Amino acid sequence: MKTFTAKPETVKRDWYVVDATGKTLGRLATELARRLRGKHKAEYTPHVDTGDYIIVLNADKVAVTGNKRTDKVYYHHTGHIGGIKQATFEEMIARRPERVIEIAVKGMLPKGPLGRAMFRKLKVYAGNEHNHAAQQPQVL
Amino acid sequence: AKTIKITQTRSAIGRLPKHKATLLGLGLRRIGHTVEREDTPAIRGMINAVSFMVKVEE
Amino acid sequence: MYAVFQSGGKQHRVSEGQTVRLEKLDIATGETVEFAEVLMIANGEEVKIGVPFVDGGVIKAEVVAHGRGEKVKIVKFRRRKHYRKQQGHRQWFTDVKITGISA
Amino acid sequence: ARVKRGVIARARHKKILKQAKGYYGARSRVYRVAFQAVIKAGQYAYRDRRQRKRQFRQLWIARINAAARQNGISYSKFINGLKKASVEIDRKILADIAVFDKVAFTALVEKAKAALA
RNA sequence: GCUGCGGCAGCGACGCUUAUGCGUUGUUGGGUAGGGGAGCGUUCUGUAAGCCUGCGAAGGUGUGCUGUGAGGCAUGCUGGA
RNA sequence: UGCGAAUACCGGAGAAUGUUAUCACGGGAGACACACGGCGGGUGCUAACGUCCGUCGUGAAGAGGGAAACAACCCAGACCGC
Repeated sequence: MKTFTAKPETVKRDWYVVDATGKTLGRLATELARRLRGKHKAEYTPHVDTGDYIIVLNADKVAVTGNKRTDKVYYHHTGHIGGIKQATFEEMIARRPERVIEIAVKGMLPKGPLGRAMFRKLKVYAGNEHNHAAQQPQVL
Repeated sequence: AKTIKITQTRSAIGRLPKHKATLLGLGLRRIGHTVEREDTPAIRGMINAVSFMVKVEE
Repeated sequence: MYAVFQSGGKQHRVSEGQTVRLEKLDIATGETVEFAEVLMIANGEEVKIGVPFVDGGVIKAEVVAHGRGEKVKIVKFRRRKHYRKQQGHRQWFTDVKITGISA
Repeated sequence: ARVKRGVIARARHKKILKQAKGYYGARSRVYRVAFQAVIKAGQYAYRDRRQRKRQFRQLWIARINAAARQNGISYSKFINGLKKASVEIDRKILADIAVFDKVAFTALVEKAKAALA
């Protein structure tokens, strides 16, 4: 018959907990981006709706390799003309890891709709274990 | 010599005059197409222009 | 037991499944002649003995059923440049069914 | 001495106008659609069916690369093990074994892992 | 692109069969101007006070089968010659 | 220019290969705005998606893959279906 496993509409979701307190920073994104798609996954034919479910912790412990601790363009221009452009170096932004840096995965995903389905939907935080505002249940 | 059994190299239309030397000459059409010619000196002449070009393997 | 083979495309994933395929040759009509496939068998693959090969001893084939070898399908498929249009065309096959006994 | 085009006139427009989907606005209601759109459909169709053979292959390997590697040896090494055989070569497509016969598949990764010289 | 499998058409061959033709095979089949070659369909004339029709024609609209395509047919409904 | 290639061109034999591809005569043509890339050059500033010759290839009249997206560059030339 037509081979292609269907799209059970994001059938299963395996929960996980990275550490981010590591030393890989930017390298980690890939195995973080591959995961929310169909990396470790075999069946659940990607391309179509899908994903997984992992979560970041502190993450505040990153340095990148070279002097990237001091670079990284970063600007979040707005629909304001009048000459805006908000450039802030990485360390300048690392003061409060928000929608960026830890969120380096967004630029690594299919982008637009559906990819957008995974997006921040992995949670980030910046303090590891304490009062996990996130779902405490099953994780690895 | 070395001409007995030669399969075309791998190239569409790009040459200028060598095509007569091969496809229109030797008798090769489409890549991979192999031809087996005799094993006398006279033939080496064709493969020479297309030395590293064509593929004669064994 | 599972099934497996090529012949005009590796179409042999399903077990018995009775799925279309290709065509005999001289003619199609039904009935049969009892044509065993070949030991492309995944060892049949199906039991406590799923095997990497498929090769799990000599001779292992299923007999072809020859359910219904007819029909077609029609697909327009027409190209056109800016000055022409081959738009007008059609090429199909009948893919004989075949139910296939057991492995 | 009568063209009286009316006679096939209708049949032709009606023919292409027969785009069930309706598509959108003028794309059904107006004859304008036909050679503009009904024609595009023929074009977009012409290439997709044949270009599709690979789009699935890209998926087939996308999952094999995602299934076989989890249990040692990447897709790059996999087919290489598999590559060595006298009869052992059953292609992909059915390669989706990772979805129904996992045991088979993982029993097939050894056919390659242990196979790789 | 090449290979595998099926199918279409032209030409050379092969197997025969033998007006001929079909199965195997080698090969050729991108294409504007343009050349050549085949065809569909429409109005009107012959074949036609023959054949189809009010136990429903042409026309309009749906559907199903069919041809490589132009189109072909069968039929639901409308329809009123 | 007291020397001088490659090489293109000329004619002679020879094997093989290519569904006479060669030539002549006759019916119908279209076509004389070409553009880019490589090599050899006039020009121009070894400027120009410049301009004028030569030659080869592509586009024109080629779809597909490739250089993010790029008619001309690279690869490869689309009878149909899988």
